[PDB]
Amino acid sequence: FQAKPDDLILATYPKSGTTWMHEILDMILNQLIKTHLPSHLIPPSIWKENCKIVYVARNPKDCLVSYYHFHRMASFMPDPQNLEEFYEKFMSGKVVGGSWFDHVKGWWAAKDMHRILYLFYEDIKKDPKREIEKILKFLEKDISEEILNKIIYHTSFDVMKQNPMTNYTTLPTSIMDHSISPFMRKGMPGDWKNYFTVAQNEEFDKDYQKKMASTLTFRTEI
Ligand SMILES: Nc1ncnc2c1ncn2[C@@H]1O[C@H](COP(=O)(O)O)[C@@H](OP(=O)(O)O)[C@H]1O
Repeated sequence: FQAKPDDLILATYPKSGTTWMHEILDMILNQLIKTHLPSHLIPPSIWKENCKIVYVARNPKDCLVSYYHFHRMASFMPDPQNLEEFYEKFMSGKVVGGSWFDHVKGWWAAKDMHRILYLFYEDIKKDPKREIEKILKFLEKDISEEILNKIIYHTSFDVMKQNPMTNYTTLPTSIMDHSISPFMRKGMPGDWKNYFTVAQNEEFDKDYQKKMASTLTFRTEI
C-alpha cells in the first residue's frame, strides 16, 4: 500500500466513534481513509509519508456495551449470548478486532513518533467546539464560526440518527436489524451504568487496573 503525503487517516477500535468522526472530518474537508488496524499493523508507507492521522478512543465500558448491542443486531457478527459472556471475551480480546487495550495503548504510544491527533469520544460529547477546534489546528484548516456551528449541529447524535446516509438504515434488516438495537443507539457516555451490575463493574475495575500501567486516562461519564 503506497500512501500519499496528503491522505488523512481516521483510526479507531470498533464502536469508538468511527461514523461520528468520519462525518466531522468529511465536512471539514469540504482523501479520507479509515482503518481499525492496531498501530503495529499500519502499512509502513503511511509512517514514511508522515500522513496525518486522527485517532479516536472511547472509555472501554461504553465501548464494550456498544459493541455488545451491535453484536445482537448484526448478522455477520458472532452471537454475544450474554453481556456476562461477552464481557469475558471482550476483556480477553477474543472479539472481532482483538483487544481494545492493546489497540488504544499502542496508538497512544505511537503518537510520540508520529503525526497523530488522539481524541476522546467523551471529550467530543462534552465540548465538540473544543475538540473540533483542535482538529482544525491539526489540519491547518481555517473555517467560519457559521460553518463551525453548522458542523456541530450536523454531527450531533440526534441529527445523524435521522440521516439515512449515515445511520446504516439503508442496509437490509437481515444484515443490520435496527428493531433489535439501532446502530445509532444512545450515543451517551455513561450509558454502560444501565447494564453493568455493581459486581460486574468491580470485576472490570480490577482487570482494567492490571491491564493498564499507560498514562492513558478516560472519562466514564460526562
Ligand atoms: N453523532 C454521534 N454522536 C455521538 N455518538 C455517536 C454518533 N454517531 C454514532 N455514535 C455512536 O458511536 C457508536 C458507533 O461507533 P462506530 O461508528 O465506531 O461503530 C455507537 O455507540 P452507542 O451504541 O454506544 O450509542 C453510536 O451510537
